[PDB]
Amino acid sequence: FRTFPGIPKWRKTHLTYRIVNYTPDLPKDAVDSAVEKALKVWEEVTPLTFSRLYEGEADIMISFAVREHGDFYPFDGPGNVLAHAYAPGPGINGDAHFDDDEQWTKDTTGTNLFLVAAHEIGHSLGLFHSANTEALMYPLYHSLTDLTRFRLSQDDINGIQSLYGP
Ligand SMILES: CC(C)C[C@H](CC(=O)NO)C(=O)N[C@@H](CC(C)C)C(=O)N[C@@H](Cc1ccccc1)C(N)=O
Ligand SMILES: [Ca+2]
Ligand SMILES: [Zn+2]
Ligand SMILES: [Zn+2]
Repeated sequence: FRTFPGIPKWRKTHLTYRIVNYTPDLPKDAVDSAVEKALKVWEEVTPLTFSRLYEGEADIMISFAVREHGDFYPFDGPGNVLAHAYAPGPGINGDAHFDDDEQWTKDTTGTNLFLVAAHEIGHSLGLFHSANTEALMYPLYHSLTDLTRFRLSQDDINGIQSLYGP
Protein backbone atom coordinates (compact mmCIF):
# COMPACT_ATOMS: atom_id res chain seq x y z
CA PHE A 1 0.00 0.00 0.00
CA ARG A 2 0.98 3.67 0.64
CA THR A 3 3.42 4.95 3.37
CA PHE A 4 7.11 4.18 4.05
CA PRO A 5 10.20 4.53 4.10
CA GLY A 6 11.99 7.79 4.85
CA ILE A 7 8.32 9.08 4.58
CA PRO A 8 6.26 9.68 1.38
CA LYS A 9 6.23 13.07 -0.42
CA TRP A 10 7.78 15.06 2.49
CA ARG A 11 10.99 13.60 4.03
CA LYS A 12 10.79 15.86 7.17
CA THR A 13 9.85 14.80 10.74
CA HIS A 14 8.26 18.26 11.06
CA LEU A 15 4.93 18.37 9.18
CA THR A 16 1.77 20.43 9.30
CA TYR A 17 -2.02 20.45 8.89
CA ARG A 18 -4.75 23.03 8.46
CA ILE A 19 -8.52 23.11 8.85
CA VAL A 20 -9.17 24.95 5.53
CA ASN A 21 -12.73 25.65 6.66
CA TYR A 22 -14.47 24.28 9.81
CA THR A 23 -18.10 23.02 9.95
CA PRO A 24 -19.68 25.25 12.66
CA ASP A 25 -21.53 22.45 14.52
CA LEU A 26 -19.05 22.02 17.37
CA PRO A 27 -17.01 25.26 17.74
CA LYS A 28 -14.60 25.87 14.81
CA ASP A 29 -11.99 25.65 17.56
CA ALA A 30 -13.50 22.30 18.75
CA VAL A 31 -13.47 20.82 15.20
CA ASP A 32 -9.89 22.15 15.02
CA SER A 33 -9.33 20.57 18.45
CA ALA A 34 -10.84 17.33 17.06
CA VAL A 35 -8.10 17.30 14.29
CA GLU A 36 -5.22 18.84 16.49
CA LYS A 37 -5.71 16.00 19.01
CA ALA A 38 -5.42 13.36 16.18
CA LEU A 39 -2.09 15.06 15.30
CA LYS A 40 -1.05 15.00 18.94
CA VAL A 41 -0.65 11.18 19.18
CA TRP A 42 0.24 10.75 15.46
CA GLU A 43 3.36 12.70 16.63
CA GLU A 44 3.99 10.44 19.66
CA VAL A 45 4.19 7.38 17.38
CA THR A 46 6.24 8.73 14.42
CA PRO A 47 9.13 11.08 15.26
CA LEU A 48 7.19 13.50 13.10
CA THR A 49 5.77 16.57 14.64
CA PHE A 50 2.55 17.86 13.31
CA SER A 51 1.07 21.28 13.95
CA ARG A 52 -1.23 23.85 12.24
CA LEU A 53 0.02 25.41 8.97
CA TYR A 54 3.53 26.80 9.09
CA GLU A 55 3.33 28.18 5.46
CA GLY A 56 2.24 27.17 1.93
CA GLU A 57 0.64 23.78 1.53
CA ALA A 58 0.41 21.07 4.23
CA ASP A 59 0.42 17.28 4.74
CA ILE A 60 -3.35 17.06 5.32
CA MET A 61 -5.56 20.12 4.97
CA ILE A 62 -9.15 19.67 5.81
CA SER A 63 -12.23 21.35 4.56
CA PHE A 64 -15.89 20.76 5.37
CA ALA A 65 -18.73 19.41 3.23
CA VAL A 66 -20.66 16.12 2.66
CA ARG A 67 -24.26 16.92 1.85
CA GLU A 68 -24.17 15.24 -1.53
CA HIS A 69 -20.95 16.75 -2.81
CA GLY A 70 -19.77 13.75 -4.92
CA ASP A 71 -16.33 12.56 -3.69
CA PHE A 72 -15.29 9.40 -1.67
CA TYR A 73 -17.62 8.26 1.22
CA PRO A 74 -19.86 11.38 1.48
CA PHE A 75 -23.23 12.50 2.64
CA ASP A 76 -24.41 9.85 5.16
CA GLY A 77 -25.56 12.99 7.20
CA PRO A 78 -25.54 13.35 11.09
CA GLY A 79 -24.29 10.44 12.79
CA ASN A 80 -21.94 7.95 11.34
CA VAL A 81 -18.62 8.72 9.87
CA LEU A 82 -17.86 11.09 7.19
CA ALA A 83 -14.40 12.34 6.31
CA HIS A 84 -14.77 11.94 2.52
CA ALA A 85 -11.11 12.17 1.78
CA TYR A 86 -8.14 11.36 -0.47
CA ALA A 87 -4.68 9.88 0.30
CA PRO A 88 -1.20 11.69 0.60
CA GLY A 89 -0.76 12.36 -3.04
CA PRO A 90 -4.51 12.12 -4.18
CA GLY A 91 -6.85 15.11 -3.74
CA ILE A 92 -5.48 18.36 -2.40
CA ASN A 93 -2.71 16.14 -1.12
CA GLY A 94 -4.08 14.57 2.03
CA ASP A 95 -7.59 15.95 1.47
CA ALA A 96 -10.50 15.52 3.85
CA HIS A 97 -14.04 17.02 3.98
CA PHE A 98 -15.95 16.39 7.22
CA ASP A 99 -19.70 15.78 7.13
CA ASP A 100 -20.61 19.46 7.27
CA ASP A 101 -24.01 17.84 7.31
CA GLU A 102 -23.35 16.56 10.88
CA GLN A 103 -24.05 18.03 14.27
CA TRP A 104 -20.50 17.36 15.47
CA THR A 105 -20.47 15.73 18.89
CA LYS A 106 -19.55 12.77 21.12
CA ASP A 107 -22.64 11.05 22.44
CA THR A 108 -20.00 8.30 22.79
CA THR A 109 -20.57 8.51 19.03
CA GLY A 110 -22.95 10.62 16.87
CA THR A 111 -20.01 11.96 15.05
CA ASN A 112 -16.78 13.58 16.28
CA LEU A 113 -14.79 15.61 13.73
CA PHE A 114 -11.87 14.17 15.84
CA LEU A 115 -11.67 10.54 14.70
CA VAL A 116 -12.43 11.02 11.06
CA ALA A 117 -9.68 13.59 11.36
CA ALA A 118 -7.40 10.65 12.38
CA HIS A 119 -8.87 8.47 9.61
CA GLU A 120 -7.85 11.49 7.37
CA ILE A 121 -4.43 12.46 8.91
CA GLY A 122 -3.68 8.72 8.73
CA HIS A 123 -5.41 8.16 5.39
CA SER A 124 -3.14 10.73 3.79
CA LEU A 125 0.20 9.35 4.91
CA GLY A 126 -0.51 5.68 4.18
CA LEU A 127 -1.35 3.52 7.26
CA PHE A 128 -4.71 3.62 5.40
CA HIS A 129 -7.12 0.65 6.02
CA SER A 130 -6.74 -2.50 8.21
CA ALA A 131 -8.86 -4.54 10.66
CA ASN A 132 -7.66 -4.44 14.31
CA THR A 133 -9.09 -3.33 17.71
CA GLU A 134 -6.79 -0.48 18.94
CA ALA A 135 -6.32 0.82 15.38
CA LEU A 136 -7.46 3.97 13.78
CA MET A 137 -8.23 1.37 11.11
CA TYR A 138 -10.86 0.06 13.64
CA PRO A 139 -14.49 0.55 12.37
CA LEU A 140 -15.92 3.65 14.04
CA TYR A 141 -16.44 6.69 16.36
CA HIS A 142 -16.42 4.65 19.61
CA SER A 143 -12.66 5.20 19.67
CA LEU A 144 -11.54 2.63 22.26
CA THR A 145 -7.90 3.69 22.41
CA ASP A 146 -8.87 7.46 22.71
CA LEU A 147 -6.50 10.27 21.54
CA THR A 148 -4.27 10.77 24.61
CA ARG A 149 -2.04 7.72 23.92
CA PHE A 150 -3.96 6.59 20.84
CA ARG A 151 -1.59 3.61 20.00
CA LEU A 152 -2.87 3.45 16.43
CA SER A 153 -3.25 0.51 13.98
CA GLN A 154 -1.21 -2.60 13.13
CA ASP A 155 -0.67 -0.79 9.78
CA ASP A 156 0.16 2.23 11.94
CA ILE A 157 3.08 0.05 13.01
CA ASN A 158 3.93 -0.79 9.37
CA GLY A 159 3.36 2.82 8.27
CA ILE A 160 4.10 5.33 11.08
CA GLN A 161 7.30 3.37 11.83
CA SER A 162 8.29 4.65 8.35
CA LEU A 163 7.12 8.18 8.72
CA TYR A 164 9.63 8.44 11.50
CA GLY A 165 12.32 7.46 8.91
CA PRO A 166 14.57 10.54 9.52
C1 LIG B 1 -13.11 4.99 12.77
C2 LIG B 1 -13.78 5.57 11.53
C3 LIG B 1 -13.83 7.10 11.58
C4 LIG B 1 -13.06 5.09 10.26
C5 LIG B 1 -13.66 3.75 9.79
C6 LIG B 1 -12.68 2.72 9.20
C7 LIG B 1 -12.19 2.96 7.77
O1 LIG B 1 -10.99 3.15 7.55
N1 LIG B 1 -13.10 2.90 6.79
O2 LIG B 1 -12.73 3.02 5.62
C8 LIG B 1 -14.88 4.03 8.92
O3 LIG B 1 -14.78 4.78 7.95
N2 LIG B 1 -16.03 3.46 9.28
C9 LIG B 1 -17.29 3.73 8.60
C10 LIG B 1 -17.34 3.04 7.25
C11 LIG B 1 -17.89 4.00 6.16
C12 LIG B 1 -19.25 4.61 6.51
C13 LIG B 1 -16.92 5.15 5.81
C14 LIG B 1 -18.43 3.29 9.52
O4 LIG B 1 -18.47 2.12 9.90
N3 LIG B 1 -19.33 4.21 9.90
C15 LIG B 1 -20.36 3.86 10.87
C16 LIG B 1 -20.85 5.11 11.62
C17 LIG B 1 -21.50 4.84 12.98
C18 LIG B 1 -21.54 5.86 13.95
C19 LIG B 1 -22.47 5.79 14.99
C20 LIG B 1 -23.03 4.55 15.33
C21 LIG B 1 -22.73 3.43 14.53
C22 LIG B 1 -22.07 3.60 13.31
C23 LIG B 1 -21.48 3.13 10.12
N4 LIG B 1 -22.21 3.84 9.26
O5 LIG B 1 -21.67 1.93 10.30
CA1 LIG C 1 -22.33 10.56 8.87
ZN1 LIG D 1 -16.16 16.96 -0.21
ZN1 LIG E 1 -10.72 4.12 5.50
